[PDB]
Amino acid sequence: ALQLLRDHFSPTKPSYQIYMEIFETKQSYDEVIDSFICKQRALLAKLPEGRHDEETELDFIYGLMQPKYRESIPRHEVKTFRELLDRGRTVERTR
Amino acid sequence: KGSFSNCTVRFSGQRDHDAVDEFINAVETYKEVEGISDKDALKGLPLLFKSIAVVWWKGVRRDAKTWSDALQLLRDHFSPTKPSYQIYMEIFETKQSYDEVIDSFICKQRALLAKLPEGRHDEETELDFIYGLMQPKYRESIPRHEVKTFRELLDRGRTVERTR
Amino acid sequence: KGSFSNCTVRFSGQRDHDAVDEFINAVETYKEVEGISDKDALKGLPLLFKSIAVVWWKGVRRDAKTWSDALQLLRDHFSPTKPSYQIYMEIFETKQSYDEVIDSFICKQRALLAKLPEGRHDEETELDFIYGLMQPKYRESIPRHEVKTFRELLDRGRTVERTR
Amino acid sequence: KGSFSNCTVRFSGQRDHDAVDEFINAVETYKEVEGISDKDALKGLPLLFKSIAVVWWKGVRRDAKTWSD
Repeated sequence: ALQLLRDHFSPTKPSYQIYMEIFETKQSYDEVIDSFICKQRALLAKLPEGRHDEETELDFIYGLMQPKYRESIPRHEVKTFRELLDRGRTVERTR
Repeated sequence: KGSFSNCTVRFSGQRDHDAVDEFINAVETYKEVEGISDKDALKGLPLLFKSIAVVWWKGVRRDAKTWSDALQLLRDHFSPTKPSYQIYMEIFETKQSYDEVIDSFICKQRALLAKLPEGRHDEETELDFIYGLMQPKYRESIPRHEVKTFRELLDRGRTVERTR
Repeated sequence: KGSFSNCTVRFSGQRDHDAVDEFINAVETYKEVEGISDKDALKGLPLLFKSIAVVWWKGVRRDAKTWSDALQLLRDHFSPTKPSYQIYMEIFETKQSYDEVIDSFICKQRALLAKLPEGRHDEETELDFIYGLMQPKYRESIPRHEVKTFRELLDRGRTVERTR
Repeated sequence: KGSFSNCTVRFSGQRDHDAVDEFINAVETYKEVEGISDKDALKGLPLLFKSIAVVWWKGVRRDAKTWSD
């Protein structure tokens, strides 16, 4: 009954809709990085598991961000997904 | 039995320090009052999150294995846990204005000062900052070194408030 | 080798803490270096005053009997030993303006923090009281909880100053 | 023959390389000419400061232990 409730309403939409959706919205200005990375991970977790390593997700998040963050955070500094938020919140607090 | 059925206090992630601090305080007092054990509280946690935050709990659930680390994560992801230096540069930030009741000012100052670490400031030290920031409607007739206890400031301020 | 013959440092009566403390420390240091006895040092004290203060010494000559009493009396009649709340209001009034060196700000603020009663503050809250008034030219790079002592703040301030 | 009694050259805090290097070289030269020991030279060092720098020496007194330091 739980699977029957899941099957009709949230139908596990295919891959190309998700891949076209993760690029249909950039990061608007004066928006905090926490809700952005939360919505991006929640939309990216619909993919088949085991199809993406840890390295491939980070490049997409970096490309998506506003130029408030890209000029002070360059690529190859961060590897794990937590250090991006760790180096973002300091620049946010400094403003 | 029964643990964390429902209550009025629910959390929604509104990015402000006051709401998250009141939520953490209310949950922390409810945990000691009702007698909910430590290991059983982690299972009944997503009954409170009915907001954008229930999407957030699906992402970072595996980082927490104890109640204390989960509470610290809920604090860390939403509230920047302001240090002492911003508090000290924010206390003298504003002064006292005209036509303001002294009790609201003293309540605001003590509520903004009680977030400091306990045991570093005794009773003599705190009085100096409040006396320095007093509106000169109060400082002309109430000088320093006449008051010792913290009640004496309010008890001598109410008479000057009544005298008008 | 003599006993207060002639020297450059004299005292006038300028009514400030810095000049009085400098004159007293220089005289106290000279007495220790040259090696003069306590009874011989008090006879040569009007050889240093040159101003209003010598008229002050023509009147209060019969109150001094030892060297320590005369030094404490000179500290008492001129240095007014300001209370605590004026100091705590004086620290938070003037922020660090742009284009000013770190070392002048740090030495002036340390000389202002020395006026409090001794033993009331540690080193950590001392640095926490000073970390809230610096320019954003220095606060963008070095964060809190990384600088533990009062020397490493200058050690990392001189690096950012050279970099520009 | 004495130990830093009084002299014309003093230091203020002018924040420049030339004045600081001149003052340090003149003091270092005077110590070598007059023949003063290293332990006796550090006790007489506040007899030369006359400015903001004496307030700087009232705070950082406990960091110095030798003459070279």
